[PDB]
Amino acid sequence: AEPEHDQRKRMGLKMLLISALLTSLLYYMKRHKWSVLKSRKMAYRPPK
Amino acid sequence: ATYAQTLQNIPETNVTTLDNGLRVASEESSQPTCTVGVWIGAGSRYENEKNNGAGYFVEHLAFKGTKKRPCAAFEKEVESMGAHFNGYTSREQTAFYIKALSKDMPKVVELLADVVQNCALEESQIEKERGVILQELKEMDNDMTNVTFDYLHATAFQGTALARTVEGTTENIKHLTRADLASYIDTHFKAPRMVLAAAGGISHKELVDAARQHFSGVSFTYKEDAVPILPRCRFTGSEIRARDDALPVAHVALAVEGPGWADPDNVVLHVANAIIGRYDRTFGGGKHLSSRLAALAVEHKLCHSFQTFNTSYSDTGLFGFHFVADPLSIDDMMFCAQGEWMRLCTSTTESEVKRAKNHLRSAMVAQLDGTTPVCETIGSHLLNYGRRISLEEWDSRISAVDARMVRDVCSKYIYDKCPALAAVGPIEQLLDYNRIRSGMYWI
Repeated sequence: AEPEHDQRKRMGLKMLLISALLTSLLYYMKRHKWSVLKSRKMAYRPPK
Repeated sequence: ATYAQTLQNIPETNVTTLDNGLRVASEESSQPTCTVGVWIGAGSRYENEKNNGAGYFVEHLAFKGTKKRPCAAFEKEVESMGAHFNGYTSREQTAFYIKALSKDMPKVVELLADVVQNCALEESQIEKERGVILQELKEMDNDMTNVTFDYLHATAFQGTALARTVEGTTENIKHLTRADLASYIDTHFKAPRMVLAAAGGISHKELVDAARQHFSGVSFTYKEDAVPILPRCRFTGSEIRARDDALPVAHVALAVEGPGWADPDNVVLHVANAIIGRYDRTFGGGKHLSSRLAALAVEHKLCHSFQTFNTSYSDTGLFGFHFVADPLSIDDMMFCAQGEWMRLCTSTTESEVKRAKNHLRSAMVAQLDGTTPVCETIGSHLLNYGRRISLEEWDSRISAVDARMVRDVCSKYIYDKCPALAAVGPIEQLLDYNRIRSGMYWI
């Protein structure tokens, strides 16, 4: 019913590994750029 | 009589040090008139958080009279001899100097000495100047350019002493005590840190004898002879955006940490800033101006003006640019500006540096257009570079610079660096530190 059965799974293995490594590296990257905004401090200094 | 020669002809600057530490220096000209002053190595950087604004409050009193000769006594004596007394106080350099007839050379030194040493500090006057400084702040606050550079330091050197204004806080001005101003003077205005400089029709020897006479500081312990080393100020790729859509134009200043007086690259940095130059809506040149940025600025109505700068300091410095624009062209302008910076690091041409070097030398010369400016160079050179640096030397150094060198040095200080930003006014269009950070590379 599905000869690919074995290869299908071997791919799944490679997929998970890359997916982990990659999702991680991209979480770091998203954070990096966004830190500018995350720690951003502001204040309302009206004149007097 | 070619330029080269006129350079090696300018009389040498003489320097002699006293037993107290005071360093006397001068450049003798035939000038009937002259300038002499004491360039102290003190400023707001030496002030800490509790007395930020002392050196400035003190600046406001070094002229209201000394112990010996009170207010009128001082002014009268000085006004009546057709002399001009005046000074200033930066972040790490303070100065007091007079413009008088070469004849009065020796009486002036006496006067200078009487100011740095015996300031009356009349507690009555203090309360008056307190209100004056407070008033000058209200004013200086309406000078976008100032607000913008202070802020620039405020964030580029955030957390350090260099991030303070020279004028100090509204609180310190409101509360500083006669005592505070007192110690400020005692702690900083000290011989080994001061420099009596003069320029004009003056005998160096006569100058130094006069120095010996009133600048007779005494030094017993080693402590006194020592010049303190300031704690290092940490540069920080950051930004501070003070927005007010109500102001007509917007100011923007971006910079990277510069090396510091001592470092030879500074020469190269100046040659580079010489390429990008500066511009302003009244520069006749127009569309033909040599500076691409200027040219672009003109072709696209990008800014009411822009200017590069390399503000040096002892251990650090700020290398950047500042521009004033309309709310809606801030981005195009910023874009183009970083564009040229990236071009400096990647594709400076020999033709550019050639022009740049010439322009630089010309500015270098204008730095010595009168006894006062010349004097200012001496006081500062000794204070900063330790000795005096002749145009013949500068000129030498400058000539060594070439495209390759400009690129290497600029890459070194600019390429892929986290800049310091300060923006004021209707700055909505210019935006995102990140977008600006990426402008620091490739391109």
